[PDB]
Amino acid sequence: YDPRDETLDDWFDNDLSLFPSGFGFPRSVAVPVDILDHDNNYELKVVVPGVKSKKDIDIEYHQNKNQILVSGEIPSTLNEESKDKVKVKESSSGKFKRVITLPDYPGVDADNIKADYANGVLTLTVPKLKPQKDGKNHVKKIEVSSQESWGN
Amino acid sequence: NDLSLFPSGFGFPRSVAVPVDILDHDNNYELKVVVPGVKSKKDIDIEYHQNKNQILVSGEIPSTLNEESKDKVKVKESSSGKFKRVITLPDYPGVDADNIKADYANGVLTLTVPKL
Amino acid sequence: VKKIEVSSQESWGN
Amino acid sequence: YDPRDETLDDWFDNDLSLFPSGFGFPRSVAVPVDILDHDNNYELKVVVPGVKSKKDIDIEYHQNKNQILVSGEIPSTLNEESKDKVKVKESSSGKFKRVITLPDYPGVDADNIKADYANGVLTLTVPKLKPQKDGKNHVKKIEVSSQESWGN
Amino acid sequence: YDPRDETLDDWFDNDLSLFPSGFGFPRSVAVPVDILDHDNNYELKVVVPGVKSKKDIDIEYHQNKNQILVSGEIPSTLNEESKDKVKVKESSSGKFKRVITLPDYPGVDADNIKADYANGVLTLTVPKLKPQKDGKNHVKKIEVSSQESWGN
Repeated sequence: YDPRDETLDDWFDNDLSLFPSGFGFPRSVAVPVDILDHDNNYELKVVVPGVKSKKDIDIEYHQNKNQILVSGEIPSTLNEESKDKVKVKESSSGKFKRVITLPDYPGVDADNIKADYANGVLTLTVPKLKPQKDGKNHVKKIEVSSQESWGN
Repeated sequence: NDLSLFPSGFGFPRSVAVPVDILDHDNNYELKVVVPGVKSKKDIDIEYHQNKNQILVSGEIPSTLNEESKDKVKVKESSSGKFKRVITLPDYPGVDADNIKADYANGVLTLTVPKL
Repeated sequence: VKKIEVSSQESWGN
Repeated sequence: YDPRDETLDDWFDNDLSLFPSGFGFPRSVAVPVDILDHDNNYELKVVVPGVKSKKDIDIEYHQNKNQILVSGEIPSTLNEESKDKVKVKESSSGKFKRVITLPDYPGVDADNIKADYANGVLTLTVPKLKPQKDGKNHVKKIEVSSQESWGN
Repeated sequence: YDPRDETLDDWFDNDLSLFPSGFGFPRSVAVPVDILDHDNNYELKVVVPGVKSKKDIDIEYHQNKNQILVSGEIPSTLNEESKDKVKVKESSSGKFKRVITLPDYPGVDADNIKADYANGVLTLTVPKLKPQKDGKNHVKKIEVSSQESWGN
C-alpha cells in the first residue's frame, strides 16, 4: 500500500482492518467507516465527529450516482463571556460531508435503506437481496471441481 | 469559527493532541473532547485529584480488529488508542472535590467542576 | 424520486 | 517491522504477559531493573550473580531526597590456584548503586522498608501503606452519572 | 583500559593476565561460566541469573557425545492486577541452554557428578579417577630426556 509504515500495521490486536489499496471517498474531514460485507445485508457505520445533534444530519441516497450522501454540521463556538477558554484545538472545519461509493458489487439495494444513530455514531443498516450472481463475472463460476477430494 | 478566537494568556500543560474546547461558563471548568464511538462510559475514567485539586481524564476508543462479519477488500478502519488529558486547575481550595460530574452523551464528553 | 432518512432520538443511553 | 502490537509483543517476549505502564524513571548508570507495581507498594528486583555473604549490600532510605539508598558490590574470583588464569572468562559486577526516584506523593514509609534476599535475587518492597497525603487514603472518586446509561 | 570491566579483566593477573582465549561454548542470555581443570576433579560453577525455581532447572549428561547439558527457563514476571508492569528488561531470552565441550581430557566420569543450587549459583563438581592412564594416551608418556650440560 504505502512504502513502509501503514501497510504492515493493518492486522488485529492494535487498530485497523486489512487494507490493501483503496479508492478515494470525497469528504470533508476523514474518519473511517466499517463495512460488514454480507449478501443478506450491508453495514455502513459513519463515526460522526462528536456532534451533539443528530436531527441536523441528513442521510440520503443518490440513485443517480450509486453513492450514500450524508452531510452534517460539526459543533463550533463563538467568542463570548460565558465561553472563555484556556485551550482550543476543536476540529478544523465547521461542516462535515461524506460521499461514499459502495464497493458492494453490481446488485446494490439501498432504496430500502434504514438508519439508526447509536453511541454518537451514525449507523446505517442497508438491506440487500442482491447480488448472489452477476458480479464481476456474469453468473459465478467459483472453484467447485478438482476431479478429486481436493486434488493431489 | 470551528475553534474560536482566543489569545494565549492562559494555558495548561498537556500531552497528546485531540480536539478540545475548554469552556468556563459561570464558575465551573468544563471541557468538550471529541470521543465518539466509545462503547461504555467506563472505558473513560474521569479522575479528580485529591492531592492537587485538579481534573484528570483518560480514555481509549475501542480498536478495530480483523472481523468475521467483514470481508476485507479495501476498506479503511482506524481509532485512537490510549490518551491522557492533563488539565491543571489553579482554582484553589473552595471548590467541591466530591461534586464533579462528567456527562458523556452523543459522543461528546462534557465535564463540570463545581464550584456551586 | 429522492429518498430521505430521518432516524434520530435514542438519547437514553445503552 | 513497526506493528505497535508486535513491538510490545517483542518487549513481552522478554517478560511474557500483558501490558506495561509508566512511572518514575530517573537513574544515572544502568543496572538491572524490574519495576512492578502492586496496590501502591512498588517492587524492585536487581539480579545479582551470587554474592559472598549478605554483608556486601546496604539498604537504607535517603532522608534528604525522598529516595531509596540501595547499594552493593559483588566480589571477583581472584587468586585462583586450582586453575591458572589463562583460559575461561569470568565477569562479576563491581561497585554498583541503585538510586530509586519515587514521585509517589507523601505517605511513603522509610522504616517499614523490607529487603528480602533469596535465590541470588534482591527483592525490594517499598511501602507505601498510604498513597494520598489527604485524610482519605486510596480514594479517587470518579464519574457516577451522565444522565444516560452510557452515552449516545 | 578505560572500561571498569576491562581494567578488572587486566587485574586478573595473578599468575598471568586473563583475556579471552578465542572460543566460548554456545551462550543464550550472556552470563559467564567458570571451569577449574584438574585430573583429580573438574569443578564447574554455572553462574545462574537468579532463578526462583530449583526444581524446574534440569542437569543431564550425555555419555554418548561426552557433553554436559544444563538447561532451564528464566522465570519472568506477570501482569495481573496486583502486578502492574512498568518497565523490566531481565530475561532477554526465556530459554537458556548450556552445552559445554569439556577441556579436561578424555577419561572424565560425569556419572558421579553432584548438583546443588545455593546462593543463586549452580555448583557442579565432577570427581575424577581417570585421567591418569588410558586418557589421551594409553599409559601416559612424559619426556625425561634432559640434562647433558658440559658443553660440546
